Amino acid sequence: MEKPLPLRTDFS
Amino acid sequence: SGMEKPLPLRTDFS
Amino acid sequence: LDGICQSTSNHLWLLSDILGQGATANVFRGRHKKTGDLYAVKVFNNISFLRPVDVQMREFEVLKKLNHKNIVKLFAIEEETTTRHKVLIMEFCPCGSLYTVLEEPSNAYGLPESEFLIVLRDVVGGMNHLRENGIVHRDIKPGNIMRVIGEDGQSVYKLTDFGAGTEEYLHPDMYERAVLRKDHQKKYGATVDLWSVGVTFYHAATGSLPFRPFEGPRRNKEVMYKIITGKPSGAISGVQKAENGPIDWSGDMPLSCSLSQGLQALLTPVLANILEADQEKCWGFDQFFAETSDVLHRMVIHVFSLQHMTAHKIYIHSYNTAAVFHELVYKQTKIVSSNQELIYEGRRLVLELGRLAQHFPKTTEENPIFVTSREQLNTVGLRYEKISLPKIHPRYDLDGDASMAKAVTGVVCYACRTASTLLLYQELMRKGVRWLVELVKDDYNETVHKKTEVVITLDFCIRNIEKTVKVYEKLMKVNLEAAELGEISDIHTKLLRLSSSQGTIESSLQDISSRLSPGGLLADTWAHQEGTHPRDRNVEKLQVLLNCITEIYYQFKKDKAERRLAYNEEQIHKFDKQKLYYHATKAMSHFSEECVRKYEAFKDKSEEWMRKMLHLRKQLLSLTNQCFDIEEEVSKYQDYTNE
Amino acid sequence: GLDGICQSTSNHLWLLSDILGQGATANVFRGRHKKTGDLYAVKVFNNISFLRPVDVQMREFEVLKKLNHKNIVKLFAIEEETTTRHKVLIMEFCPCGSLYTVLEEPSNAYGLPESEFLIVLRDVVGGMNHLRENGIVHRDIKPGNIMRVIGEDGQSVYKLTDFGAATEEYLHPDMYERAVLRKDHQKKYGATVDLWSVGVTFYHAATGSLPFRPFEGPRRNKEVMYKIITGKPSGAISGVQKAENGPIDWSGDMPLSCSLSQGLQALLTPVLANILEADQEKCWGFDQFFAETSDVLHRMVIHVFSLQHMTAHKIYIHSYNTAAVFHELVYKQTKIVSSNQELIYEGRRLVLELGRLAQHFPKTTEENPIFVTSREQLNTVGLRYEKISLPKIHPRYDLDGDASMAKAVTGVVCYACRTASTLLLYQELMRKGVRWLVELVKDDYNETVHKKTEVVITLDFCIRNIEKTVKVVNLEAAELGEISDIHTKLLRLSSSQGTIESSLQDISSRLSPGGLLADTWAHQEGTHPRDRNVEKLQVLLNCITEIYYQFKKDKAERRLAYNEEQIHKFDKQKLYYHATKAMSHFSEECVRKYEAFKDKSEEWMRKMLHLRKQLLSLTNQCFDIEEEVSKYQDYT
Ligand SMILES: O=C(NCCCNc1nc(Nc2cccc(NC(=O)N3CCCC3)c2)ncc1I)c1cccs1
Ligand SMILES: O=C(NCCCNc1nc(Nc2cccc(NC(=O)N3CCCC3)c2)ncc1I)c1cccs1
Repeated sequence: MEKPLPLRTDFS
Repeated sequence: SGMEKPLPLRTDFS
Repeated sequence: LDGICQSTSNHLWLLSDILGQGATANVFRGRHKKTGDLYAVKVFNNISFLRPVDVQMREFEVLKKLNHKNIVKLFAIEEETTTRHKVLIMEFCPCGSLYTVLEEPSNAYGLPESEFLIVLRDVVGGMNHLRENGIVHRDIKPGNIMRVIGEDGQSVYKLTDFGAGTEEYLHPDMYERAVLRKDHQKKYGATVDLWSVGVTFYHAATGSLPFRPFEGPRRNKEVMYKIITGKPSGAISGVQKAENGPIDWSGDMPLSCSLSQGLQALLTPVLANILEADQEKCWGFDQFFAETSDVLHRMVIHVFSLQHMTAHKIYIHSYNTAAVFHELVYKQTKIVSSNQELIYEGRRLVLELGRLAQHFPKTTEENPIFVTSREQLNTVGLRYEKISLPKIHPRYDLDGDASMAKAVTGVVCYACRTASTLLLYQELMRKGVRWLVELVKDDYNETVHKKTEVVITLDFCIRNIEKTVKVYEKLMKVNLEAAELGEISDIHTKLLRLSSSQGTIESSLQDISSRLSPGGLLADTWAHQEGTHPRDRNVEKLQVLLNCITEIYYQFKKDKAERRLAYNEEQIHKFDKQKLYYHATKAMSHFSEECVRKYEAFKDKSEEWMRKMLHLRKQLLSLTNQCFDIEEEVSKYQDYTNE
Repeated sequence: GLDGICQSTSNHLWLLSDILGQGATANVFRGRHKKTGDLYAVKVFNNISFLRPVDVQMREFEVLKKLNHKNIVKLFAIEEETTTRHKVLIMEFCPCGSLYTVLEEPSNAYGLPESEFLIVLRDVVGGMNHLRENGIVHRDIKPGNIMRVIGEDGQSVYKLTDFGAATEEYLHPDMYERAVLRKDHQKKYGATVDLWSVGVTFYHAATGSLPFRPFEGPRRNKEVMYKIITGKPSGAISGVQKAENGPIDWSGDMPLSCSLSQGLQALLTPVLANILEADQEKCWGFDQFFAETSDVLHRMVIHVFSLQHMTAHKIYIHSYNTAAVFHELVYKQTKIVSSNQELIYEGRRLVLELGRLAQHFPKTTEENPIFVTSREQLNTVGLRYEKISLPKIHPRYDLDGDASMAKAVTGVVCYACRTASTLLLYQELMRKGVRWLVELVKDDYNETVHKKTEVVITLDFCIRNIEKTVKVVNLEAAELGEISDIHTKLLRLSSSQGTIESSLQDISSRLSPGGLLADTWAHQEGTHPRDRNVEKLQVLLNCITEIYYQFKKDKAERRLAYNEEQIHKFDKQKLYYHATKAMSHFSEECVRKYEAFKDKSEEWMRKMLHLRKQLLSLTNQCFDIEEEVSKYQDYT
C-alpha cells in the first residue's frame, strides 16, 4: 500500500 | 423572568 | 436548495435543515416564530395526496390527542403559507434516533446493558400505549425510535412514524390478480406487529441484524426469504457465514454480546417466542407485554464469584425472598444454596430466608456481594470474543475507506471495553481475596476463643480430681498413688486423653495461624504482582489511541460526503489512512501483550492460590469440630466433679 | 484561481487562516511537513526587527534547537519562508492549546481540579529547572505560554515555550534625566524576579483568579495595581480592592472557592508566599524553590475521612515516612491526637504499627478512604464550600455583555454542580462509615461477652473449690476464718457480675438491627445516588454551556443578522431560566437535604459515643474481675 505523494503549494 | 427585547422571527425581508 | 424558507403562520423552517427524508414526507428543523422554540416539521410530498383529506385529517386529530412519553408529541396540524398544504408540528428530539445511536462504534457490538433496558422499557411502554389507543404499528425499527435526553440524564426513547373487471371476461393471467387480492391475504393475525420489535431488540443487543445472508441482506434478496420462512422454533439468528454455503442458526446471543448472563437468560426466551412464523405458537401482545414487563420490574443485585473469577447480574424481584436469590445464584454459578458463603464490605453476609430483596445491601458492579464455596471450583474467567482488525484495502476509495474506518474504530472500541472489564475482574478479585483471608482470620480467632474456653474447664476438672488423690492417697492410705480405682480412674485416663491429644490440636492450629499470617505461605503476594493495575493506565492508554482512530474515522466520513478530494487533502487522507492502521495495531497488540497476558497470568495464579486456601479452610474446619467434640466430652464428665 | 493565503518553506507549508498565535515580532500557524504530512506549529518572524541584531537572535535559536526535554516544546528546525525569506521556526504542535485556554473553561473558573494542578506544578517546575541547567531562564512564565499535550497515557503534559535565550554637556535637563541617569538606574534585577511570574501562575491555576486586583481589573487601573504589589505584607499571597477605591484586602490563604485539599493548601501556601516576595533577600532562591516544590511532588497521598467532623482529607506523606508522622498529619487537619485515632479500612479496624512505612499502607481512593473516629465528642463541620450566587443578568441586548454574562453564569453552575457532587460523596462515605463503625462496636461487644463468659467459668469453678461440699456439724478449725473473707468477695463478684449481664444486654438491644442506634436516619435523610441530583444539574449545565459557547461566537461576529439576533435574545432567557432552576435545585434539594443529614449524624454520634463509653466501662469491669480472681486462683 502507498500512493501518498508530498504536499504542494500550487492549488490547481 | 426579566430578559426582554425579543421580536418574532421573519421569513420575508422585503 | 439554499436559504429557502417554508413557513406556516406560526413556524418557519429551512429546507436545508432537514432531519428525515421518507418516501411520503420530509422532516425539518423549525422554530416557533414568536417564541423561537424548536419543533420538528413534517411536510408531505406530492404523492401523499392520493387519499381524501377529510379522512387524512381524521387520522391526524386522533394522533394529536396521543399524550405520553415514549410517543413523540404531535403539537399542531397547520397549513404552509404560500402553498397551502398540511404540515405536522412535532416534538424535536435533537439527539436523533436509536439508528444514529447504533451507528456509533461504541455500540458496534450492542448497547451497554443499562441503555438496552431503557430501549426495552421505553419501546414496550410506547407500543402498549399505542395498542391501548387502538393503533397498530408494524414498521417499528431503529430508524423511527427517537432519543431524547430526560431531565435526569438517562435516555428516553420515543416512538414515531406510525399511522391511524366483470370477472367472466378476464384473461386467466389477469384473473390471478382477481383471486390473490382477497385470498393471498395471508391475514396478519395481530402477532405480525412484534416481529420488527424482536428484530430491533436483537439489533440493539448485538450491534448486528438477526438474519443475514452473506453479501448483505439486500444484495441477496432471495436467500433472505429462505431464512425467515425456515427458522426453527426457538432459533434467534440465522447467518450465511459463507459465500454460498449453508446457513448457521443459533438460539443464543453472540459471544460479542456484553449483556449479563442473567439478562440474556431473561431476554432470549422473549425473542425466541417473538420471532415465529405462525400465529399459534407465537406470542400475543398480552403475553409479550406481560412477560417483558416482568423483566423490567426486577431489580439487579451484583454478585461476583471468587472461585470462578466471574461477575454476575442477579435479576430478581423486589418482593422475592432470599431463597430465590440463592437459586438465581446457583443457576449461573453451579453453587448450591447450602454451599454459598456471602461476603459484603469485608464481613460475612447472612440471609434470613425471610429477608426480601429490597432490604438487601445496596450493590454496584464494583461493590458486589462476593460468593465463595468451601468446595473446589475451577476458575472460568471473563468469556469474551476474540476480535481482530479487518484487512486494510490499499485502494484509495472514499466509500471504502470510511467503511474500513468505522470497522477499525469499532474493534479497537471493543478491545477497549474488554480491557476495562479485565481490570475490574482483577481489581475485584483482589478486593475479595483480601476479605476472604480476613474471614478465615475471624474463623481462626473464634476457634481459639472456644479452645481457650475448653482448655480451662478441662484443666479445672483435672486438678479437681487429682487434688482428691492428694487426699485419698497422701493423707490416708499412703501407698504408691498409682493403682487404679474403678469409677474415676476410667474417667481420669479419659480426661488425660483429651488434654494431651489437644496438645497436637495446638501444633496444627499454630501452623494454620502461620500460613494465614501476613508474610506467610498463603499471603496474597501474587495479587499485587501478577496483574495489570489502575496505575498501569492501560485503559486510558488504549483510549488515547482509540481517540486518534476515532478522529480519523469521523474525518473519513466527511471525505466520503464531499465525494472527491482536492490534491493536498487527498494526500493527507492517504497519510492518515496509514496513521489509522498504525494506531489501531499499536492498540490491538497492546491489548494482547499488556492487558490480556498479565490478566491470564493473574487468572492462573488465582487458581493455584484458590486450591491452597480451600485446603486450609478444610483443615481449620476439621480442627474446629474437634473443639466441639472435646466440648461435649467434658460436658458429661464435669458434673461428675461435684465432691 | 488566486494565491496569497499559503506560505511555505522548502519543507513545510501552512494556511494563513490556520493561525495559532499572534505576537509583536512573529505569528504562529498550524502547518504540515510537505513530504510526510505531519503537523507542526510554525512561527514566522514577519517583524523580526528589534534592538537585537539578527545574528544575536539567530545564535539564540541554534541554542534552543538543541534543547530536548519533556517540558519544553521542541524546536525542530530554523527555516526561511519561500518567498519573503522571513525566519521561520518549525516546532512541535500541541493541539490542546495552552494553560490559558484551560483556565478559560468555566469548569475551571475557580481553579483546576487538584490532580490537574499537581500536573501543572510538576511540569512547569520541571521545565523551569531544565532551563536553568542549560543557562536560560525567562521570568515570563504565564499560562499564555505553557502548552498542553495529551500524553501516551492520557494525562496532561505541560510544556514551556516562548522564551528568549540571552554631547552630554549640550543636552536639556529633561534629556539628561533619561539619557545619562534615568535609563541608567536599571538595576538589572535578577534571580528572584523570575519566580514572581511562576507564583502568580500557580495562584491563577489554583484559584481561577488573579492574586492582585484593583477592583477595576489590573489593566484599567494602572496605578492601584502598583500600590498593591509593592506594599504587600510578607506572607500575603493575594491583595484585592473589594469595593470601588476601598482599602486592599490582604490574605495569605486560598479563597474558600478553592476546591484544593486542605492538605495540599498547607504545602502550597508557603511556596507561594516565599515566591511572591519583592526583595533580593526575604525571597526564595531557585535551589530552594526547586527542592521545596520537589518535596510536594515526591509525596504520595492517602485519603482519610473523619466520621465525626464529616470531612474528607488528603494526607500528603512521603513513602519513606513512618506511621507516626501519618498520625501527626491527621492531627494537623483533624485536631484529634494520635492516642485518640481509631482507623477503619474496608469494614475492619486498622492498626498503625507506629513504625510501618506509608509505602506499605493500604491503598486508598477518595471514595475508598481510611476512616478515622475517636471516643471523644466532636462537632460536625461538614464540607466548607463558598456560597456563590448567579450574577445579575442585565436585560439589554449586548453581545459583549451577554457573552461575559453567560461565562460567569456557566462558572457558578459548575461550582454548584461540582459542590453538589462532593456533598453526595460526604453522605455516601458517612453512610459507609456509620455502617462499618456499628459493626466494629459489635466486635468490641462480642469480644467483651467472650471474656465475661470466659471469666464466669472461673468464678463458678473457683467458688466450687472454697465454697463446695468440700470446704465447709460442730467445727472451730474447719475453715471459717481468713479464707471466708475471700469467699465473701467472690460471692459479691459473682452477684455484681449479674447486673453486668443486665447492662450488657441493654447495649445489645441498641446495637441490634431494630434498636435505638440503628442507622435508619442514614438511609432516610439526605440525598442518594438514585436521586440522580448531580446528573440533573449536569443536564442543565449542558444547556447553559452550549448557550455560552454560542454567545462567544455571537460576540465574535460583533453584529447578528435579523433572525439570529432574535434567537440570541431567546437563548438569553433560556440561559437564565436554566441557571435559576439549577441553582434553586442545588439549594432546596442538595444542600437542604445534606444539612438535614448533617444534623442527624451529629445527634446519632452523641448516642454512639455514649454507648461506647458504657460498653468500655463494662469491658474494664471484666478485666477487673479477671484481675481480682486471678489473684485468688493461686491458693495453698
Ligand atoms: O422519522 C423519519 N425518519 C427518521 C428521523 C426523522 N424523523 C423525526 N425526527 C425528529 N428529530 C431529529 C433530530 C436529530 C436527528 C434526526 N434524524 C435521525 O436520527 N436520522 C435520520 C434517518 C435515520 C437517522 C431527527 N423529530 C420528529 C420526527 I417524525 C421519517 C420516515 C418517513 C418520513 S419521516
Ligand atoms: O508562542 C506564542 N503564543 C502561544 C500560543 C501559540 N504558540 C504555539 N502554539 C502551539 N500549538 C497550539 C495549538 C492550539 C491552540 C494554540 N493556541 C492557544 O491556545 N492560545 C493562543 C495564545 C493564548 C491562547 C496553540 N505550538 C507552539 C507555539 I511557540 C507566540 C505567538 C506570537 C509570538 S509568540
